[PDB]
Amino acid sequence: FLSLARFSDTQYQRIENYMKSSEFENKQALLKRAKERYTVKVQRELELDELALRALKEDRKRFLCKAVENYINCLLSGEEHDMWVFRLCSLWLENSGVSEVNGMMKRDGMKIPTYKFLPLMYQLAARMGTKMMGGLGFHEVLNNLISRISMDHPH
Amino acid sequence: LRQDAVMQQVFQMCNTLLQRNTETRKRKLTICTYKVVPLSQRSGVLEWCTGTVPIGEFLVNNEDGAHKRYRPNDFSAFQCQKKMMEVQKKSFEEKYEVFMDVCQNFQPVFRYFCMEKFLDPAIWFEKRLAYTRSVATSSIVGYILGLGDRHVQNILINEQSAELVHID
Ligand SMILES: Nc1ncnc2c1ncn2[C@@H]1O[C@H](COP(=O)(O)OP(=O)(O)NP(=O)(O)O)[C@@H](O)[C@H]1O
Ligand SMILES: [Mg+2]
Repeated sequence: FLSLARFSDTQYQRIENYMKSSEFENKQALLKRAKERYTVKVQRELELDELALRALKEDRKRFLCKAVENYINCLLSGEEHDMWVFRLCSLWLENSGVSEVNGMMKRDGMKIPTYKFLPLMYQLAARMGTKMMGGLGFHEVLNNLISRISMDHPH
Repeated sequence: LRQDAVMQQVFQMCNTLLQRNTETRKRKLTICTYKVVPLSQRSGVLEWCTGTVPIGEFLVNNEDGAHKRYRPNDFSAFQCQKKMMEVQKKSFEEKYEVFMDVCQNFQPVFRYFCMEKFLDPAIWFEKRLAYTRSVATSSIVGYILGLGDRHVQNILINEQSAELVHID
């Protein structure tokens, strides 16, 4: 599980770096300059680039979900690699808008022992909120996890 | 044509760097170069590589292409081109499966160039080794310089020496 999580995280990080790379920004700026016969090809490029962006986003989402699931499984399957809870939390906080990640966290992270979340309790507590609470909302899941950790280790 | 001349100068520098190292000097790893003489901002003159033929002309020629001559039962070049252009406005998975289907019915026949041009086993081995070394060195140099648009009509192969020449 740890090896699969590491590989999925590496692929997701590579995709994220490609999205934030200066090459992507230069290509987008070139397309914007080009869009300002000529019409047919302009709309053709404005459709092909959108299709490629959608496919890349779908691949990134799939890799992120697989990495989060494998990290959760690795955490539940042992204690030697408890330090990777930092990576799991970083992915969860940086991808709080994804409903699948929040649902996976709600379904499986509650089985994870709470003492693994103790070192990063400051960062878990600093993200508490109310504006986006709900059945699959990130805030409600985070509040429930924090409350369960507090109940297990109040000290 | 000034860009071509600058690229030729960089290829000459790569050749000189490869020459002074004994590992590549022993293997004779060189880049084929042709003189480019720009004359104006719109017109120019450059060296014509005598004895060279485009790899696409040798491989996928409509009349006497290598694929047609050696594999008549396989898909023609026009059929593969049409199939690839049809799946252009489609999904990525459809593009991948179309490409795999085309590759299944299109087997490479480029190995016959040295067989039909160099009947002597010693000369055939020398030409094949020179071709492999030229391809490896040109590929590494192109990757280092970020060379692009390396399609079939932009690559020339010497008939006498079996060494790839990169143009455009
Ligand atoms: N230096 C050369 N030596 C020999 N043959 C050459 C050379 N340059 C071009 N050719 C031939 O000319 C053909 C056309 O290539 P080129 O002259 O670059 O025109 P083009 O394809 O229209 N390129 P471009 O003008 O940049 O769009 C090639 O397929 C070669 O057969
Ligand atoms: Mg050309």
